[PDB]
Amino acid sequence: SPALLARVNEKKAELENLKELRDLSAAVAAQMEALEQKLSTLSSGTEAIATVLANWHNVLRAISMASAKIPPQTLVRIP
Amino acid sequence: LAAAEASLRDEIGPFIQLLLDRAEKHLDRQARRIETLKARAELNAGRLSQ
Repeated sequence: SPALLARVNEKKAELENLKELRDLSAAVAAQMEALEQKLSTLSSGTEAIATVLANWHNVLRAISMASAKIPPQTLVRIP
Repeated sequence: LAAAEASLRDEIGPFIQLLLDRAEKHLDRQARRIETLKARAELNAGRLSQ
């Protein structure tokens, strides 16, 4: 009986530890959600610079087509 | 568009033959219309004389 009183005290300490672990795991997952948001923002910035490469790539090809002229209308696209 | 339409439309080269046939048939159609117009004119002249 008194030994079992000490046993339940051990279990009390264990439960306190477990509660802290549970709280920490919840906080961990919360941080993962926040992390995912920031990573999405990063990818957005990368997409922006991909747009920049699209600009210069079209520039280069447009010039090369004019530069490679070795033997029209004005219809273009103006968003 | 110069070289672009050149290569593209040259590959379209078989399609355009039908367009040529269209224009030729349009000419033949109005030619038969001219024949009918001549028939009407001569009809008016002969009937008025009668």
